[PDB]
Amino acid sequence: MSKGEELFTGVVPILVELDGDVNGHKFSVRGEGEGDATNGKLTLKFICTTGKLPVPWPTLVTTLVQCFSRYPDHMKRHDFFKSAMPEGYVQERTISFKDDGTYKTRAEVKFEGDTLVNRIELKGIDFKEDGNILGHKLEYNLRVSTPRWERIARVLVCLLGILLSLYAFHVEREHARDPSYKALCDVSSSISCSKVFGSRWGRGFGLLGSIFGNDSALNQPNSVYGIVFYAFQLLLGMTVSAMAALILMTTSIMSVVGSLYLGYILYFVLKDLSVICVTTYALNFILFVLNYKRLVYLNEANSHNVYITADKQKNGIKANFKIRHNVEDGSVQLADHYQQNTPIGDGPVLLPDNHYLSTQSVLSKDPNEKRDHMVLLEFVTAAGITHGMDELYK
Repeated sequence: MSKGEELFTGVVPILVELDGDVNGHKFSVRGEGEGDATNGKLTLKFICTTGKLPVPWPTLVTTLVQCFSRYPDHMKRHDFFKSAMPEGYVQERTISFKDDGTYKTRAEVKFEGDTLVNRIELKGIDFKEDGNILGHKLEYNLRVSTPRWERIARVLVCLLGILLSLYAFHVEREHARDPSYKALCDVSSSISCSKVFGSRWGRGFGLLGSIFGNDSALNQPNSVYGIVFYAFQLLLGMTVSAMAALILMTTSIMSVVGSLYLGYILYFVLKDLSVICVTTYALNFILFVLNYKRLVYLNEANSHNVYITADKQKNGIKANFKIRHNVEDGSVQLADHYQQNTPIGDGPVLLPDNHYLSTQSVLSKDPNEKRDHMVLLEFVTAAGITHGMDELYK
């Protein structure tokens, strides 16, 4: 509902110039690219023109054009950023890092010809020398994720289980051709792989084969279900969703209960030892631990939400939020963001109602690029105000 929104009905080129001074370490960044507000899409490439960057790139994303956010149809009325165009607006921000220094940024975002320009000035103080920032101890992404442990461990445990399932599959496929065949885990009686894999409990867990038949494709050797379990847990573990919580939790419950059941078979009815099956029980225990830890790690206390509220005293807007960067050691670095924006001109702007912007960031690297740089893809949307029931009829 602005006259500046009409300047965003298509693809707009974007220039970004930053001159920063962090505890004496001085640098300058220049990033160029384009933005399509119609889809909230941003495609930018940033380079440090002064050689090496003294800070982790993720700590500058929030600082390096919310006027490219795709607003829903009914929320156009609350799009302050577009309204301040072409004359532009000043965006000021303070970023406080827990147990570390503080950034102060003043940026002017305005139209120069066809180009949307963002000229930034940054000064950071009170940073530690061996800290996470000036120590470059931050991962390269803006993800709301669990640390490198548990992720590496999930993929590791899943792959180990998959390989053990393949080996069990082959052992069973050969005990069916020649019962007299020593697998690497057949050391004697009481300790045999083939005894458990050739058992009635080796196909379909001993059950389900008497309900569909011993010839149906559903009565596969348990190692097939194992492969599917570990592989699916992997593919869904990459994703971070509550749906994933449901799926993985049901599968984990079934895994642990069936593990104790098959172990009961091992110790009691079969009176035999299988270190591979015990290993699988351990793997299952781990996967339950991971699903549980992730369930409690879904706390509120992917994309990040920045909550915009009006600022009438300033004829502008305010925002305040938190970015959570992941440290490689396993800890978390909290950056509290404190933002305020005011138009540069004396023209009329949109004072919005409370809402927020969902921001989805993806960082990458250009392989044929020797300078220090960052490739940034972003998707920003407006939300927090639902379209009301349509009543005006009759």
